[PDB]
Amino acid sequence: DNPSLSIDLTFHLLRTLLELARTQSQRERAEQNRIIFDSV
Repeated sequence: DNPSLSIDLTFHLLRTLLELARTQSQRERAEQNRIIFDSV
């Protein structure tokens, strides 16, 4: 079957690209909240 050698790294690295963005967003939404709150 497919060893997914190139997929593992890609699927792993691509995961980080979104995982990091999602996590960042997670705080972003809260940060932007205070950022905007203190600058409405």
